[PDB]
Amino acid sequence: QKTAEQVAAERVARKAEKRAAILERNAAYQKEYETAERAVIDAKREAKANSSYYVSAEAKLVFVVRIKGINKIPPKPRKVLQLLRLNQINSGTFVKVTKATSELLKLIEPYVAYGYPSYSTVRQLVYKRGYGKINKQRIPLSDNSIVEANLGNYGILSVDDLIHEIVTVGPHFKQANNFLWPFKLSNPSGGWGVPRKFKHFIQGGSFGNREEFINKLVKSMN
Amino acid sequence: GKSHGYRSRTRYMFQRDFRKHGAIALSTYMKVYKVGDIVDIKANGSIHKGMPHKFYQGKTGVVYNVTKSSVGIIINKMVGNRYLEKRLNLRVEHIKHSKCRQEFLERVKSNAAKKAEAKAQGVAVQLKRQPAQPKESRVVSTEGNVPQTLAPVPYETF
Amino acid sequence: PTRLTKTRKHRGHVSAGKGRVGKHRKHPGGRGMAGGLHHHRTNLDKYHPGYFGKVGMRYFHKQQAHFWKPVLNLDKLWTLVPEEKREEYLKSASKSAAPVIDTLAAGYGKVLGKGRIPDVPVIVKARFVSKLAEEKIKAAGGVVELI
Amino acid sequence: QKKNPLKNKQVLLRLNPYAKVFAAEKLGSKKVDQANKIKPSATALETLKH
Amino acid sequence: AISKNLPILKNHFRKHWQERVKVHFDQAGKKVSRRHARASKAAKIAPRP
Amino acid sequence: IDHTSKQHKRSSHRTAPKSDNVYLKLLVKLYAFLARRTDAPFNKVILKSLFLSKINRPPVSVSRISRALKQEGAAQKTIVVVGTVTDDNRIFEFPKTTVAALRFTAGAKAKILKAGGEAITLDQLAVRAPKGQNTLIVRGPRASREAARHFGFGPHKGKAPRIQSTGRKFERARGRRRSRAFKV
Amino acid sequence: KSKNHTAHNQTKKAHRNGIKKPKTYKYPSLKGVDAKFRRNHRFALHGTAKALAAKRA
Amino acid sequence: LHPKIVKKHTKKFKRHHSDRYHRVSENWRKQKGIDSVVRRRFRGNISEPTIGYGSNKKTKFMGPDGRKVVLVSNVKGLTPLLMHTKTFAAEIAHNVSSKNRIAILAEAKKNGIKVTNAKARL
RNA sequence: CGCUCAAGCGUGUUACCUAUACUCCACCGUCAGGGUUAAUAUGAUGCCCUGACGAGUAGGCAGGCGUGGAGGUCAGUGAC
RNA sequence: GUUGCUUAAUUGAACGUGGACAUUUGAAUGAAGAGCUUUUAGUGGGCCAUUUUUGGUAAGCAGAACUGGCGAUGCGGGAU
RNA sequence: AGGAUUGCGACUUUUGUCAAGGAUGCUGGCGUAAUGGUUAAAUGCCGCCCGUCUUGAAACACGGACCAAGGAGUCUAACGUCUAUGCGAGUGUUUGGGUGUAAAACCCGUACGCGUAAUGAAAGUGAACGUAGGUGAGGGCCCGCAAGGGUGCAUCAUCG
Repeated sequence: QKTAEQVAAERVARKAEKRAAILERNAAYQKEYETAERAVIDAKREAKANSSYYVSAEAKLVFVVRIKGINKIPPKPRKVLQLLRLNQINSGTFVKVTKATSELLKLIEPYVAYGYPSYSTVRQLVYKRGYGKINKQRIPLSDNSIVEANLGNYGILSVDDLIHEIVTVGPHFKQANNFLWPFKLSNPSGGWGVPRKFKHFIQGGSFGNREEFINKLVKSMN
Repeated sequence: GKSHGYRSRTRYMFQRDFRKHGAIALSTYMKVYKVGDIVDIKANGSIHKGMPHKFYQGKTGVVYNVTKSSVGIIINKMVGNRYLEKRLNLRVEHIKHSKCRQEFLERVKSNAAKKAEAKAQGVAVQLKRQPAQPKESRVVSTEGNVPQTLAPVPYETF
Repeated sequence: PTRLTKTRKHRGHVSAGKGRVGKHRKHPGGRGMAGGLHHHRTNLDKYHPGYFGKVGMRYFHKQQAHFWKPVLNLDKLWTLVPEEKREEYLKSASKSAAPVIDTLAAGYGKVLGKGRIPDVPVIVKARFVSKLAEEKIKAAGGVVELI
Repeated sequence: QKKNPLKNKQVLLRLNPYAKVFAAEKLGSKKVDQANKIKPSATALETLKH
Repeated sequence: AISKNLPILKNHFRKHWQERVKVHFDQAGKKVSRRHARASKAAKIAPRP
Repeated sequence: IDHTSKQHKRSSHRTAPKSDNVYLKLLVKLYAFLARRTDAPFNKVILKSLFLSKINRPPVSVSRISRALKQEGAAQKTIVVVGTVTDDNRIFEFPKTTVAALRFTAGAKAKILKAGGEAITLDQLAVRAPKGQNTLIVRGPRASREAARHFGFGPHKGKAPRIQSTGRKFERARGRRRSRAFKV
Repeated sequence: KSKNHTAHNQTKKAHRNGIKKPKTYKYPSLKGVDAKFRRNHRFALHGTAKALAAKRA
Repeated sequence: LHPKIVKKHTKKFKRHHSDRYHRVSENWRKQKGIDSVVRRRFRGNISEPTIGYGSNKKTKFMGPDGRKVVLVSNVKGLTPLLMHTKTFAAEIAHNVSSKNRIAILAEAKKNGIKVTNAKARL
């Protein structure tokens, strides 16, 4: 009633402090990605001069997409799709790559297409089709006040800070990835680049591992 | 008529071994069993008393009772759509110790040492088991290790 | 109420809650306990036991009169005395003035031990008595008269 | 009505305050780089060409 | 014929029971006949109980 | 769509009372207001118990109330029953106490108020204690009912068979003893 | 003329309702255990009740 | 600014074989068949009534006027609709006599309440 | 139907057509999770907010529409 | 500590009294709430497909094994 | 779509302004059969005859020429689980008596049924060592700023 009018001036001043903290952190994460790309490119040139071959580090993060629809799916691969949250046709997640998680993908390889994303495709998915799980309830990520309220205990005080954990694969990937609701994608705008969809990427079809070409397929669906 | 005896379809299971017939070594009898130990079951063709039914070959269970020549072992089995508790009474000749629990006790002592040691020095332990991670980047030297150019061979008749 | 039943709700559907295959015929099993030893053994082995056979010996011209004797626990005992005469009696009876409790007039045969009565002399009258029932009364102070 | 950060721009600037500094300095371009050495090889072109 | 987990009943209705049914509708009317009979007897006898 | 769980599932709990009583639903409205507002665990428990059926609300004997007072450090707590409070004639020294319940019997009214107690109803309790401070909830015995003994009958459960009457010549001989075939 | 036996839609029925574990409890059921052991075990628990009663004083 | 009404499905749900056989009336009745195609939904057949065809909650029980109709049999029955002219319209019953319609129509036009019928025989 | 450097057979590379499937918005119903008479007119069974889901014979439960009589109530309608 | 068990025994075995060690609740992933009780319907003629497979020359023949369908199911394609 | 305001922001030297928690502004024609509604025919594409037993029906499987009215899980004696109501160690007026504005409504109480004790074939006997016993779990309340401790109904397991 009274003094709550004066709080309108006060409460705005504390959010001006938080925006400065977001700006400096976003500048720091920009400096991490630019140095990461330049260090790998120059390291190849270092090795090539000394009659040696630089082998790149294996992918720490992989993105999966449900290709096959429902019904006529055996029980063992149907159970694994249920664990990876690909219940509907055209669904995303992100998977932290380990030896254990790789064996799950072997079981369900006919029904999914997957590959290694980059800091570009991940940025578009979290903005355009990003949704958070907040006491059940598929709630959108419109403002960054929502992300701080739930995931304030593990750092992650912004939308880009959540993106940082997914790309770099930090210590709180398990909490941050489970917070996100699976990405309900549309069908691709151009197409699949094939006559038939169920034959494996290397023979002709769509499913299985495609490494670098998953980035092209998702941006059309995004 | 159909045959459903006690030792039905037990031609190879209770068959003894190749060059291990006759008497049993004395270490089988010397082993101790307290109420709590986990044990795997193996039937022995020579010893006919206190012999297990074919279903329990390769099963594992906890000991609940001990007596003169035998040990009581409870085994859970599947039937219909519901697990049931069952009580067996097998002699010492069939039973041996399980090595599954063995590795767990090694992990308990090592974690206690790492927590006690590192807290007065390191201030960082990392005691949860890590799954097999992917590779890190490296450089391979080609000095005295030049790549050998291969090619697919043509077809021949042996 | 005829409107609330489910036969009103079934108007429209063909079978009326009885299936198309089973048909609802007259008497498919039998007529009351039929084939107890043959094809309703699985029902009677479960749920009932002891059904067939005959234990014990016969009693010709039995009367529910010889076998009477309604019991009375020591928990109840004081309920036979009136409500007005209770707060008076519980506080100081102290012999030569104990409240007489005739159990047979109320309608009880055997005075019987269960509860733990307070330390007051009682003087009870009854037909039959238990061995434990007498020990509890003598511990308080009173006695048991037979009739 | 959920807007979209990629379009609209005021919703973009509601998130990522760095969007001013990114767009002003042109980091989706950044000149960038460098002589000193166009810095060569040794015996890689023999195995590669063959 | 039998079978759930119900108590075994004993219903003795295998004879022509419907032919030999009685319903006491007369209870109320028959009471007034007795009160009338007790009153009219006292009028005849007069001074005696 | 791969439905993991069942769709359009019900809550599997009594939301409101099945009874159409006017005075009971007034009592529900008071505690339903408090449970949302107060944030005191006491109020959410009493809200549940008002919705329960006659079987789920058994009678609490006055001797059962006297036992809870002998607890070490619980002499002056307001004992809140949610049901009926019956009189018991297996006890004498009933202490000076305060009780809260839906109903009290004619006998139990005299036994409490003779000692100098306070037979209170749940609305009068709510005036004194909104949050429920220095209280002690008591619940009567569920599984001592005549229907409870017959549930889950079979070999070799140790339960009572459903029968009318009574002793011998009635479910004794074959299948209940070794002399006549077997003992179940 | 009639079909004899099959196991079709049998495991599929079982996984609808459950396929459950047998619960487990602390203090398991002491049945089918040596009688000589149990008699001495009763006297041990009777004697130790006297010990703890005397301590609380 | 009052929400514009959209009726979804204006065509009447007729019963199957209503036109074919005379005894089957046009009142709707669900097919309980096993060979039936109306139950199973085949391409190029009649539609069935379903909850998806239901009208909007903002504009339910409203005519072209945007008013919920109330049945009136006398002058005393007009007293609920005095301060509710825009929301509630009236309609006079069939069983009312000719002279009593003039009594209701007179006092109805005073307060500015719109009657659907009347008109009024003439 | 007609087709012959095909409108045939094997292989490659692009565009284009299109399902009640996928993405987005409107409305209906069902289920769940909340917020509220703190005098504050009209249904606390109220008045709002947020999220998900929708095929179905045998079968089960829920909420409604109509017919013939009985108790109450609109001092209901009617030879105009 | 406990005893009528067991020991050549002041041993052992069961069930304990008090004590030390919670970031690092000591693999991964998911969790749609978890566990439990009563009561009663319909059903108890099945059939087809991809692999495994017995009888038979073989069958749109007979008979089993593991998942998925039809029966209970429309919609786009295989002319039907 | 929504229908006072509240939020996040941006551009501002400042006031304020704005594409920022869902369309406002300006203009013309007609004001009625013109827009819509039902109804009949024509044109494009699609559509086998219902009910029934069956693994399977448009079927060369059965019933159906057509219309009107009638036409099929009812009532009772013993009962089981669940639910509402009244009283609660008790409960049940109504066989019967008293009254009456007369098959109603109202009032009365000896008995008697079930419950409060079981187990045995029967003769019969007949439920507190201890705070009505310990151990593990337990909602809620109590002490405390918290960490944690105390007290622990229902119920489940377990040994006496």
